[PDB]
Amino acid sequence: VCGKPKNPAN
Amino acid sequence: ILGGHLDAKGSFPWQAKMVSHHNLTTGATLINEQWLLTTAKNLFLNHSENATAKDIAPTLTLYVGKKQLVEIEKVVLHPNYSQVDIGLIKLKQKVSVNERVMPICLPSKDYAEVGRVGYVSGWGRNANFKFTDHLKYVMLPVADQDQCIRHYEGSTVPEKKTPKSPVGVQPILNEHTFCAGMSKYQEDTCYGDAGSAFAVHDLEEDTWYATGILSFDKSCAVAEYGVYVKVTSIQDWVQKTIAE
Amino acid sequence: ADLSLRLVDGVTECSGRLEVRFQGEWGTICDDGWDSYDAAVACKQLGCPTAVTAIGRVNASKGFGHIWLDSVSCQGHEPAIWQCKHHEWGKHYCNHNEDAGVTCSDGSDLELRLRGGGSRCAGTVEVEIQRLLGKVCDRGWGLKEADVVCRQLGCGSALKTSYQVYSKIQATNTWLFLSSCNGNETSLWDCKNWQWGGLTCDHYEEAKITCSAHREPRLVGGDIPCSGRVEVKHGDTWGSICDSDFSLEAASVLCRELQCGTVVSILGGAHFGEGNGQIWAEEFQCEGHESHLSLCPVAPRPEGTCSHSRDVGVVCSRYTEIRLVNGKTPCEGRVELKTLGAWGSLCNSHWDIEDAHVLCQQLKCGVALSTPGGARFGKGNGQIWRHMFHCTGTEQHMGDCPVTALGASLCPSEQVASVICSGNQSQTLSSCCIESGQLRLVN
Amino acid sequence: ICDDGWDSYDAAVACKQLGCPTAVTAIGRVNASKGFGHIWLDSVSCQGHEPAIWQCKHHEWGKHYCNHNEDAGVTCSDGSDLELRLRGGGSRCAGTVEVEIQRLLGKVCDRGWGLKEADVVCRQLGCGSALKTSYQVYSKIQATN
Amino acid sequence: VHLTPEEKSAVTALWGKVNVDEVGGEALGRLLVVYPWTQRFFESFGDLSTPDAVMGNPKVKAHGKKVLGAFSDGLAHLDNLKGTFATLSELHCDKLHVDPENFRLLGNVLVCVLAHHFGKEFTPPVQAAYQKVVAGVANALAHKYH
Amino acid sequence: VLSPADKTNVKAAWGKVGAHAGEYGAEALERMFLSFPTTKTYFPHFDLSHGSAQVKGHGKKVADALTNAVAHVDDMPNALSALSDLHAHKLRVDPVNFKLLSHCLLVTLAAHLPAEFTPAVHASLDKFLASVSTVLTSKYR
Ligand code: HEM
Ligand code: HEM
Ligand SMILES: *[C@@H]1O[C@H](CO)[C@@H](O)[C@H](O)[C@H]1NC(C)=O
Ligand SMILES: *[C@@H]1O[C@H](CO)[C@@H](O)[C@H](O)[C@H]1NC(C)=O
Ligand SMILES: *[C@@H]1O[C@H](CO)[C@@H](O)[C@H](O)[C@H]1NC(C)=O
Ligand SMILES: *[C@@H]1O[C@H](CO)[C@@H](O)[C@H](O)[C@H]1NC(C)=O
Ligand SMILES: *[C@@H]1O[C@H](CO)[C@@H](O)[C@H](O)[C@H]1NC(C)=O
Ligand SMILES: [Ca+2]
Ligand SMILES: [Ca+2]
Repeated sequence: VCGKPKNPAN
Repeated sequence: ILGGHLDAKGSFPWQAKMVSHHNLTTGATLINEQWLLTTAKNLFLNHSENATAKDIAPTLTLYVGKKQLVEIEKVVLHPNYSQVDIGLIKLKQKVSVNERVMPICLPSKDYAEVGRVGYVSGWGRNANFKFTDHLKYVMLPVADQDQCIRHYEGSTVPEKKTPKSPVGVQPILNEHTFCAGMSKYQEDTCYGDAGSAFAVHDLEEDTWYATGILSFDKSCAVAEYGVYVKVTSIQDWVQKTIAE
Repeated sequence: ADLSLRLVDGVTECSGRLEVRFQGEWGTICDDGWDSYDAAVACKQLGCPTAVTAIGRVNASKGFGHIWLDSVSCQGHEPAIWQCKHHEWGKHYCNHNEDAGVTCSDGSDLELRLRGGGSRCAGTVEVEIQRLLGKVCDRGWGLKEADVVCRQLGCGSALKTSYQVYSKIQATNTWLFLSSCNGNETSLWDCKNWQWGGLTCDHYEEAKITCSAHREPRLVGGDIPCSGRVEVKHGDTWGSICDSDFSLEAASVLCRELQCGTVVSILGGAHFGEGNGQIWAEEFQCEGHESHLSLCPVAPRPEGTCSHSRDVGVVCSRYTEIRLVNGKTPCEGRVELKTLGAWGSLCNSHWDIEDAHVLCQQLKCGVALSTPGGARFGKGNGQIWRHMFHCTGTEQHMGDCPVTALGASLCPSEQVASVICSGNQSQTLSSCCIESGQLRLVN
Repeated sequence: ICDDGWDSYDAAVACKQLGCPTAVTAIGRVNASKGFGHIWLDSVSCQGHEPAIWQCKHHEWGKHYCNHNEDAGVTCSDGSDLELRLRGGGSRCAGTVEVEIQRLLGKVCDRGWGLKEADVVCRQLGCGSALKTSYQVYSKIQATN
Repeated sequence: VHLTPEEKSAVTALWGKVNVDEVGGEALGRLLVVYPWTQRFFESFGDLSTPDAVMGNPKVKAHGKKVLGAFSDGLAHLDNLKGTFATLSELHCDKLHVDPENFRLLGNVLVCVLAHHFGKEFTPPVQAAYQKVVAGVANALAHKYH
Repeated sequence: VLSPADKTNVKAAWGKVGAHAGEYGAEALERMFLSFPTTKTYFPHFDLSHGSAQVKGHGKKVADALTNAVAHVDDMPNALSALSDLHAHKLRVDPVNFKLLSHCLLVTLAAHLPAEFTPAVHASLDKFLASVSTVLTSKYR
């Protein structure tokens, strides 16, 4: 998968 | 990293902290379920160029997530190690994917052009030149490749090349590298920050690609541009290696 | 690549500065991280004995030109020095003062001795290695290295690293540096990472040992070990001291060194009989606080022949002849004391547990467990000694306790002192039980 | 609950919820054992008007670095059960500071004890001002925990 | 940490003469000026770009005051350090996520401003003691990070 | 990163130090052994006492090195190369220590020269000692 951190930086 | 942006959430789950035999903390990034990229340089600390993979592999200690210790089977070096500065570490088993631990995707597209911005994490030193007690991160713009070339050496044309490097040692600068500018607030990336990935978040398709890995982590305060080796250029090489 | 190894400016073809021929040109190796496995590989390649392998440049000049190998790190099984780990060839920060050298030896050509301390067991530590004389530097020189030196030479233990002035033998250009030994080594050569020559010794030269065997006193021919004629071993020879050459301060030093307490008397005129052999013609000008006679200044005797009829004698303060009788073990029994040459039973009229503790400690029997009343071990067939001892229980010997025997009441034949000790030397008195109040009379 | 940041507003709100008088509220553990198990709240910081302890700011539940020696406790009183006296200095105006709180005797520790605290004590007891904090030997009454 | 009586005595006696309406704000605005990236946290104040704006802006010294006070409270009771800064530690670490190293940098610029005002009378032993103090503070304030 | 402004400032401030550069260099050293006893583990055989001649001279050396660096400051690393290699490899000095001595040198210089330390100078002085301590450290590996 790409692009799905549980809590991104933003 | 000397300046700020404490890593509160763990927004960078693919960052691994590998410590060499003499307690030197260094960055490595988890590139897929079984493998993590790093630099040939990082691999070669406290070892001779004579040393081969079998020699180097048992020496290292590696950490993912918080303290999480993943073991390490073999080690493979880029055939151009002295020019393209890249290793690969294969982990003895799989790592459980979850919110804090998870590999990064290798990019198909190439975002090397100036005007883009990226995010570099790091475990490296700070403005007290202490190894940081907690992982941090910083945003950096990408810098004009010519300004960077003329910056670190003198030339363009290879016969006028001279060691203009603000620090003692000269960085590797070729067609497989790109340079990232200085911060907005003049923050930069120092000892220990090699092997961390220059990760650009693509907002339309919302994915974080690793465009480059940081090679030259010496620049710190003194040298206006950090320099990364594009991962896209080792694309077709890493795939060949994954099959073994 | 064309590789060859040779030694240059060696004492032998298998010692010297290490030189490597590479691609037709010769250059040296740096000593950085250079250890005994690298030297052992070199020695093996030359076919010389590898039982003892020294680092350093003995009589070897500084090299010139290239230094080809740096940070060599062998495992010792490797067939040649250039297959070990090293930095890139010709890439270094070293200078030709840090050039590695070797000495390969079977151990037969290394001698170590102390010179100039008046005996073979005190002085500056001089070494002769491959016929090169040198001295040990005091940088890193501790009691552990000195004790190793004293033991290897059979000089006993190192007591002190001191000044003792002298007509010393001068000089050298060669220094031995020790980085550190643990001290349990059998030989100074067994201490690790010792450096012979090649580093610029500072202005703190001339370390010098005094071992315990430099001067050893004893008392001979007295009725107790702390009483007798004084004989002193200087070097390997015993000699008498003249009654003119031995002061009260020296007798105080003697009783302290012999652990005999305080000086009780000095007796001239061969009071303990004439000695035999040599009489020392030297006066000990001690101040009286020195721990050993080896620290006292010595003066030459002014013109005069002493005879053994003038041998000095000393008496120190102790009664030592106490034993346990009729125990099932040597650590229990009736207490017998020797007085007037005769063994006799001590009276129990004042025999407490502190007295028994002191005897048990003196006898290496641990703590006193009980003082059984009555002739449990029998009365004995001898006279009963009516000595009243007054130990505190902290004394090491019964002779340090106050004793009163004058006017002591008659001891019934069945009221003999007896003791049961723990029988374990590992049991010592611990502080608590001692009741929380002591009384004493002073002055 | 951990004692980290535990103050008189927290104690006053808790006792108020229990319905006891809140005019004087002390922290700490009298005859109380060490707890066991979970420490649920840490760094509680109330403004004092809140109706319950769990609406103030706190860290995540069960996440703490405290051990059970730092468990917060309270005693809420109307002031009628608090006595202060000096004992053992030969008079009512000199000696060790003995306090009686909820019928428990104790002593003031000298850590942080200065002339300001002593003159306040002397004035409250009507002994004038504290001149000096000294030794005066004595047959003193012992001991407390 | 434990401290011998004559360091604490020289510390408190020196701390008495320290002007409490200026020094703290000067240390803060100096940290802001020398390491401008901390401006990121305070930029609600106004222009922090030039040093003159920083030096003039009343909110810089207004904040510094509260910080200087908090440090005075630290220096007062140095044996129980954890509890005194526990709340400030929650404010900075959990909500703001300030990196604790800039605490020591500030403590150092503080001792610097101290030395600036106190010249030769601020001696190497007294400095070494204040270093011990601003250390113990930085540690207690950083304790909840592990 | 040492802009023209910084460089000018550092020169103008380090000039007003002049011949006193040596004794401060030594006073600074004294502080580290008193402040941070671990740095003493690099100077075993040195006399570390107050105002030791050995300390005073080593301080005169470090002072003069610094003055050399600032005399031609636009290429410092060539000038300091031999000290790069001297401290990096031979002495193997742990990079925190340069930042220690940097800070001791700023407090000490602050104490002795109150009038010139307006913030801009404290800034460019800290940058200057940063850039140098890096160049000495930058050949570490
Ligand atoms: C290490 C010593 C420090 C002390 C003693 C201290 C003390 C304080 C104090 C007293 C306040 C005001 C709290 C209130 O209004 O009740 C405060 C607020 C604040 N602190 Fe610090 N502080 C320190 C370090 C730092 C540093 C170095 C930073 C950032 C670089 C920081 C970030 C903040 C921020 C951003 C605020 C404002 C919070 C707000 O008003 O929203 N702290 N601090
Ligand atoms: C601003 C950074 C520094 C500068 C400019 C500097 C300058 C110098 C100079 C000029 C020398 C003498 C070179 C020679 O005699 O050939 C020296 C030597 C030395 N330095 Fe430093 N140094 C710095 C950092 C440090 C630090 C931080 C330490 C340790 C805390 C250190 C430890 C030493 C030692 C042990 C020597 C050798 C002294 C001797 O044996 O004579 N250096 N340095
Ligand atoms: C690191 O490299 C040095 C230099 O060769 C070497 O001596 C040492 O054994 C290595 N390891 C450590 C842990 O220092
Ligand atoms: C440094 O490495 C050594 C040797 O492995 C080890 O004993 C020591 O604990 C390490 N120190 C740190 C701070 O990790
Ligand atoms: C390494 O560089 C050489 C020289 O250009 C090239 O021939 C070789 O293919 C490179 N290695 C790889 C894996 O491409
Ligand atoms: C040491 O070497 C020199 C020549 O360098 C030689 O004359 C001398 O005899 C050697 N020393 C010994 C003790 O053999
Ligand atoms: C405190 O001590 C015991 C143990 O808890 C308790 O029973 C007792 O009632 C308490 N003290 C008083 C004075 O009531
Ligand atoms: Ca070796
Ligand atoms: Ca509270």
